[PDB]
Amino acid sequence: GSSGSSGRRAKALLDFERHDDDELGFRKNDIITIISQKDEHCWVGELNGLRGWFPAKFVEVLDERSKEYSIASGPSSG
Repeated sequence: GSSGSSGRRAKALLDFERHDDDELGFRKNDIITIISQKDEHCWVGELNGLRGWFPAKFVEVLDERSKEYSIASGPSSG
């Protein structure tokens, strides 16, 4: 249906209870949309209508491709 800007999403490997309001917590096996990756160590995603930093190591990156149309293969070795 609708369409717009698409970002990234990291899957939580374990439960992380944010200590500071700035820290973004999450439950084990939780999906969080990455908004601004402060750095290769500290990332900022979105969850429960919240936005805070968190250790990427605690979570895992996800690069999937759905509803793929614009891109496709055709003339392959013939």
